[PDB]
Amino acid sequence: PLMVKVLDAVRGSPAINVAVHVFRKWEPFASGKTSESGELHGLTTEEEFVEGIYKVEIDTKSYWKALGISPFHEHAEVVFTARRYTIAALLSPYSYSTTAVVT
Amino acid sequence: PLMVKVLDAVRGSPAINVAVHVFRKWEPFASGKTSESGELHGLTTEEEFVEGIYKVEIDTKSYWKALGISPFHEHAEVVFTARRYTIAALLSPYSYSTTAVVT
Amino acid sequence: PLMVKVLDAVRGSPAINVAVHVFRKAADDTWEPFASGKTSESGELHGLTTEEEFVEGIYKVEIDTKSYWKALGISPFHEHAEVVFTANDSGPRRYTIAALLSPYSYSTTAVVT
Amino acid sequence: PLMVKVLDAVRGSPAINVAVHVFRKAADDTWEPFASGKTSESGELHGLTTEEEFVEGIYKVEIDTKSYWKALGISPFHEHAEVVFTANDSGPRRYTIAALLSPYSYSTTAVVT
Ligand SMILES: Cc1[nH]nc(N)c1-c1ccccc1
Ligand SMILES: Cc1[nH]nc(N)c1-c1ccccc1
Ligand SMILES: [Ca+2]
Ligand SMILES: [Ca+2]
Ligand SMILES: [Ca+2]
Ligand SMILES: [Ca+2]
Repeated sequence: PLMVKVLDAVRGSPAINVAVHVFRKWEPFASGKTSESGELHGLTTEEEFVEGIYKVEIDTKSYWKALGISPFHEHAEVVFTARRYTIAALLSPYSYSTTAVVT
Repeated sequence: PLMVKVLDAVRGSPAINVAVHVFRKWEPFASGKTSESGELHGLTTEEEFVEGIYKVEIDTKSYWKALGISPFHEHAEVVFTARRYTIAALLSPYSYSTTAVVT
Repeated sequence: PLMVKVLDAVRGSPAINVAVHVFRKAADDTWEPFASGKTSESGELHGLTTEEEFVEGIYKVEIDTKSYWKALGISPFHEHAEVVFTANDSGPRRYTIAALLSPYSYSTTAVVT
Repeated sequence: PLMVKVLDAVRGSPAINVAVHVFRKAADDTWEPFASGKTSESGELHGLTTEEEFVEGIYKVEIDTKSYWKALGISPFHEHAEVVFTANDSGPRRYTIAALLSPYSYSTTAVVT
């Protein structure tokens, strides 16, 4: 029911091995690291993911430090009210954009 | 070797049935319409897609008119020098962002 | 030293009368309220803070995009847009945080001078 | 009536000395050169045109992002960033085209007042 996809706008690549944490209003409850394709599947389950207010926190700063690229943000976080949901993020050192795809 | 993916930032959805045209420096040579997932596969072939300068033109204005949403841009176009390439676009009525994923 | 600018990608306009809340991380690792304000008719919020107040630290700027969209009559996806960043670590700088809003997306960038 | 603002998402800065070319679609459906300039130290390009010159029509603003990135020593993906839009169709308006640049991406929005 919830997937994250992270892309790198500097290198033109998926953002790989990025830490992602999910919280519900903040109680952490799901987290993982992006795969080779920049995607993080299997965070949660249909049973667990109830309506409510969620935060997806992506650890952009350690991703940029692993690349030797100087970052601005501590993270990127995405807070929304809750179908399948994809939270997509496109990362640059001093900016990020995020959209939700709800199908 | 070349795929396009289009997302809608107003509705939170893939952008479906959007016309996409590809040109090589401008000679048109590949075009199609996005699927239900907002993706357009099979534009070209490994043999056809040589190094050079390309333009991907996405017909955003007819997509926004089909939705009853007033657009700004005539289109979105993406011009680059040429692996597999994904051109991703995220659409709003008065803005668009585009990135390339090169794997 | 800190300004915030907010634009609407649906209407092609400045995002007016948007609430912006700033917090600073405190020593016990909670967020301390630091400054707030609302965007003007140009979508800009100036006068949040002063050179004297704005010390080094980790800040959170939270833009209330939910109430902006509901005041337009639209049901948005996100509760707010934000940036969390470390400020002034090599001395004072001037930071502009710009945010571009749509119902299901936003982007934000920082300009540091 | 037309301004362009360009920001760098890598450096967190204005994109200075960026070339911007404006074209207008002519009656035979070719692009006619309309105006050009370079961004200032604030990343802004003012004085492109005048109310009198800027009539209704379909414009293309082409931002030379390739030479910006190569002058920084970086090999970018896109040749340029752009917008193509119909201007002044219900009378004069003021248009700001803003663009945010990274080596493999860009976004652009329009603010119309
Ligand atoms: C192109 C763009 N800008 N901002 C974004 N989140 C995206 C995007 C990210 C992943 C997939 C498709 C689009
Ligand atoms: C925050 C953002 N995302 N995409 C953009 N073009 C912007 C923007 C760029 C220049 C000036 C102001 C905002
Ligand atoms: Ca769990
Ligand atoms: Ca063909
Ligand atoms: Ca310090
Ligand atoms: Ca007219």
